[PDB]
Amino acid sequence: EALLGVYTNVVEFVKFLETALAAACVNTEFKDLRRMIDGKIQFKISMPT
Amino acid sequence: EALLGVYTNVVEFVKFLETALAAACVNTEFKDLRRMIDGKIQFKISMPT
Repeated sequence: EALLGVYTNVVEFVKFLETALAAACVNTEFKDLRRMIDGKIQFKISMPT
Repeated sequence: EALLGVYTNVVEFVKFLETALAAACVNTEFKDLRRMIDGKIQFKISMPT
């Protein structure tokens, strides 16, 4: 009786930067995190009448 | 009275190799099937998470 094969099953790596979900993101490199607590983004609306 | 011919069927063959059934096949010539007992194929499935 004889063998006939051991078949390679490789799952390809899928990176985040190439899917166009990243068109709903603004990707910024970010050196450390746990040295930061709670960041902030500030607005200012001046409404003319 | 008269004779009007030997009219005879001619059995054209049909290859297994030359149908379009054989697209569902992988046709390899083999030597000694009376010698083999049992073939075997191994699949190694990995699975990402």
